[PDB]
Amino acid sequence: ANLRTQKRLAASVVGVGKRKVWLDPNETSEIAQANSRNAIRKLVKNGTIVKKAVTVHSKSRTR
Amino acid sequence: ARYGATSTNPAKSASARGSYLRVSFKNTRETAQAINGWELTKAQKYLEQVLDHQRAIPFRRFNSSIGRTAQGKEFGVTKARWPAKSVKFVQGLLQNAAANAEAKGLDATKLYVSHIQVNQAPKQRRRTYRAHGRINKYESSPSHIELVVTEKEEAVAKAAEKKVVRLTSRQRGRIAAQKRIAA
Amino acid sequence: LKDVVTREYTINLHKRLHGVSFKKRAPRAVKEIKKFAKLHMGTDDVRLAPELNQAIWKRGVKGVEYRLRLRISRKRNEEEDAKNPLFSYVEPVLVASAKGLQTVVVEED
RNA sequence: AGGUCGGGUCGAACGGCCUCUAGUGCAGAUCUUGGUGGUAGUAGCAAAUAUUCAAAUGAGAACUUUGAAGACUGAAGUGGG
Ligand SMILES: [Mg+2]
Ligand SMILES: [Mg+2]
Ligand SMILES: [Mg+2]
Ligand SMILES: [Mg+2]
Ligand SMILES: [Mg+2]
Ligand SMILES: [Mg+2]
Ligand SMILES: [Mg+2]
Ligand SMILES: [Mg+2]
Ligand SMILES: [Mg+2]
Ligand SMILES: [Mg+2]
Ligand SMILES: [Mg+2]
Ligand SMILES: [Mg+2]
Repeated sequence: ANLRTQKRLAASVVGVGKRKVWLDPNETSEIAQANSRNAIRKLVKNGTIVKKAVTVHSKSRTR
Repeated sequence: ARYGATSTNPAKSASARGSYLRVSFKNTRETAQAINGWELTKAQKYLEQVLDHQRAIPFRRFNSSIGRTAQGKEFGVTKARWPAKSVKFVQGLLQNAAANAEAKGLDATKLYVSHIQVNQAPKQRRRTYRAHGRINKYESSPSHIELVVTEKEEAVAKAAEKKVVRLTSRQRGRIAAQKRIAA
Repeated sequence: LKDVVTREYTINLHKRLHGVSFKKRAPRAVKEIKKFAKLHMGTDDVRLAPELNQAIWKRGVKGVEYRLRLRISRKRNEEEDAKNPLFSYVEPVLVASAKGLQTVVVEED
């Protein structure tokens, strides 16, 4: 499928960039059915679409 | 309809064609001439080997400044290539002609490609942008391909003309004298 | 026909990537692993695990390891009959060091 | 100079002779318009560090999507307006 619009909606809904969204490759059919921001919010709530963690920039060496 | 110049039995023949195929005419001509006159299954197997780079299509006419290769040794040539797109189109047409032949009710094992010809389709043109603000052409040379596969028949005929003879009186006398002088 | 066998080998990638351009070392390592599996198992359909891809690309392009322990399992092919009835699958073998080990056939249980 | 017949193709008008008339005969003019070649499957498609693996879709995937990995722009950014 083509989940570009799903990733864009998920980024705009969660509030992070597209680099931090995780669309699981097993629920591709349900993500493809998800065509609205409400359905994207449901997928985020039940954990199909996950917000990845921040890549750390540790300040220990400079401290 | 109205194929090229063929000399075969249409009752023992099947045909296929493809017009306005966006494939290079110079490569399809060599791909056709490589299999012209071949048995059908042998030609198909050879085309799959060409696609898998085990054998090559010899380039006879449109071959200037192409590279040399060892796989031309089969054909006594030094210049050969692997025109994959032309092989795809040609083997698709071969499959269509085999389907037409088995629909006609032909033997399907005596089938050899008797006729196959390629000629130039109308060009499909684009533009090229060259230095100092010039425009040139960037055109594809597509192909009309057609082929006729026929059943391999037996010996053609015998019993040539009567060959009427005209002999002078002197020649007749010589023949009669020899027939008298011998037994 | 027979020979669904699975083994563990050690590929010396150093002598295979000697002289290769730095930005092609890891893709050439992938291609040489495919060629190695074709040499040993005779199979042209070689599938590498993404874990093996990570083990190759763990140190960038030009940081490919010298020796790599591989598990190659020649499997019976499936899926809408293809060209070949056999396909090879290459897993990485987690180990401390890939040095000193010889190839061993592993039992399937 | 040209004319005539036969064969093939084609489908709707055309010729001989006596005269009249002219926008009346092409190989050229770096001629005009249009078309087509050899060159030639040739020159080439090489700036901007870099891509790889699996799965899905599909007739078909180096290039599409997802995931993973590796990278880059490096806030006088390849970002946001
Ligand atoms: Mg030359
Ligand atoms: Mg050259
Ligand atoms: Mg240009
Ligand atoms: Mg300009
Ligand atoms: Mg060197
Ligand atoms: Mg009419
Ligand atoms: Mg005039
Ligand atoms: Mg002229
Ligand atoms: Mg003149
Ligand atoms: Mg001129
Ligand atoms: Mg070239
Ligand atoms: Mg250049």
